[PDB]
Amino acid sequence: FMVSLPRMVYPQPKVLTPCRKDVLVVTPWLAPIVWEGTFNIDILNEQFRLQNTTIGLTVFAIKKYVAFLKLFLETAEKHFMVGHRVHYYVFTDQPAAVPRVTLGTGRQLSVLEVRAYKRWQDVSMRRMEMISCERRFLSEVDYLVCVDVDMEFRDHVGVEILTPLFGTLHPGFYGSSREAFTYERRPQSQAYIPKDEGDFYYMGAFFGGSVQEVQRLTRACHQAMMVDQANGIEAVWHDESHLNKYLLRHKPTKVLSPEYLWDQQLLGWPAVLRKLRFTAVPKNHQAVRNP
Ligand SMILES: O=c1ccn([C@@H]2O[C@H](COP(=O)(O)OP(=O)(O)O)[C@@H](O)[C@H]2O)c(=O)[nH]1
Ligand SMILES: OC[C@H]1O[C@@H](O)[C@H](O)[C@@H](O)[C@H]1O
Ligand SMILES: [Mn+2]
Repeated sequence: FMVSLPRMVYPQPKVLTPCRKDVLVVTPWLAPIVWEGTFNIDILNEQFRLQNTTIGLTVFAIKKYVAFLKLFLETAEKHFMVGHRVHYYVFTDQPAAVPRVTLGTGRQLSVLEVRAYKRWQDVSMRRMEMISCERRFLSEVDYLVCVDVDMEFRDHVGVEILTPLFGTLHPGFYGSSREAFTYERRPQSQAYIPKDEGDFYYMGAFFGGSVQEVQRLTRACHQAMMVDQANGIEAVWHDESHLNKYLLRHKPTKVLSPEYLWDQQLLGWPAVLRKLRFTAVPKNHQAVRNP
């Protein structure tokens, strides 16, 4: 049950004036696509604080990737869900390498030790299995957000993203035709998507939803990965290929714009992005992924 919102004074929405004319702000299945200028964060904060919403954030920091945790967590403290209850779940093979970051009130961090796989591909792929400790999240949070660690927050990421199931537009493909999307194209893989199908190319680095929908997604992607393994096939882009297949067949109830997953080194700061909220930290793939 949801109580009434309080009286609030804010600018009237104008029906014959769009917030954004340059971009698509709603998908064909009537899910909002979240860009700056489409939301009044004061209305949304009130809605979600009246539900006493708790947001869980999962992040994996395996082997050398523990080096990314200090910046990831300190910038999350400045920009992620501030004002709301937040539970960070840091999955790592080195609990003593987790930095001691100072947290604001109402925010907590749990360290979950897990095994380290040798291949960076398996480390990345096995997050779906790892996420899918399930009774724990149902008791502790309302929503789960699942992100890469080699990242930093630079601007607001808040309750405008929350919904039963979201994906994020990959910053390399948001202007691309679907034939150019790097979906898995071999019919032998569970992740296969034909050239004439696909709405968007979603990023594996940022998805989330309610706990129920995230466990559905991560269980289905892990099951599909295990089928591929038994068939001796590994999808072209690993968990991201499976996430794409799942979100094609189970449409997300919001889509985040690429404000929410950007790489300023590779892609700069285009005019269509009013804010760069969550961005890649430069790294050397070969060095950081191997001993
Ligand atoms: O040795 C590794 C390789 C990957 N990861 C995790 O898997 C995510 C995805 O891999 P990565 O960021 O390397 O993929 P990219 O964004 O470079 O495609 C990382 O953010 C970490 O959360 C990790 O912890 N240790
Ligand atoms: O083509 C898809 C790939 O695009 C790259 O930019 C990215 O680093 C990979 O993680 C994968 O998303
Ligand atoms: Mn990454």
